[PDB]
Amino acid sequence: NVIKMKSSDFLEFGKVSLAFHRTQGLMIMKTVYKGPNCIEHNEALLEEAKMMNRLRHSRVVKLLGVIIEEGKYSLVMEYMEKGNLMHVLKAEMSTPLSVKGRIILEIIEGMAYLHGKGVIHKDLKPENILVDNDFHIKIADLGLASFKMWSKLNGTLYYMAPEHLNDVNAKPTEKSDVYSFAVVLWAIFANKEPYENAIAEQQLIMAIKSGNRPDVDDITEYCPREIISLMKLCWEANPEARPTFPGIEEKFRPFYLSQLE
Ligand SMILES: C[C@H](NC(=O)c1ccc(C#N)n1C)c1c(F)cccc1Cl
Repeated sequence: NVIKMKSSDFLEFGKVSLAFHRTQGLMIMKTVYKGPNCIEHNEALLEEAKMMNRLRHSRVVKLLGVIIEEGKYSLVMEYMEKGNLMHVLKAEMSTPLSVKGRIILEIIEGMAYLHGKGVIHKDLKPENILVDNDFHIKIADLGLASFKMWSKLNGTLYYMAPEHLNDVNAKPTEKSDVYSFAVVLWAIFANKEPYENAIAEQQLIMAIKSGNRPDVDDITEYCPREIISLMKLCWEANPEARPTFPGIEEKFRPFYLSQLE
């Protein structure tokens, strides 16, 4: 079961607050609701939390607790000191090849874990890749794409597979996440968002659906050839042409090991 937490256990998407738990220290509280009583929801919510709490691995964030109070509902998640991946890439300092390589490996590990549990992320992107004080990463579902009830209770398209652009009814598959990961590889080397010279959303969506992809040229820092190859394979228009995360890991780990570790 999930840990039940109380708002009075604390000191000083949704209302996101760095909160100091009076016993366990710094955590992140995502208060998803404040308003009229709605106890009818409760059961479901609790259940959902438990389900989502079974997803435990070094490379995914932990649900530390839930607050289920009269008209106040909160998810409490571990605190990731360095914030999201894009924030980390965009700070004054910098990162060796080896470290960006490790970040990629840890992303692969996390996604392989989720897929091994039968869980499709659906919204993998740098905002959902959080970084600890030691530059190790954990994948998160901050937009609550998989927490259906908490989402109900309660938006870049740059990393979304083209089969979902202008088709919201198509079901996502593991390959949806593999595409997202390809654009993440790009962003890790460009240190910024793709498509900066797109005309506008409509035309850009149509261009991506017709095969346009992030500009490999706008990567001006060094990116290993096999990571360029990898991102191009993972963003193939045909989802069937994209590899699985196990296939990805079984190529990437020894490359990281033989050239980057
Ligand atoms: C295991 C991880 N859990 C959280 O992302 C999570 C835990 C606590 C909170 C909050 N708030 N989140 C978003 C998680 C899921 F549960 C479901 C789908 C993807 C991922 Cl990465």
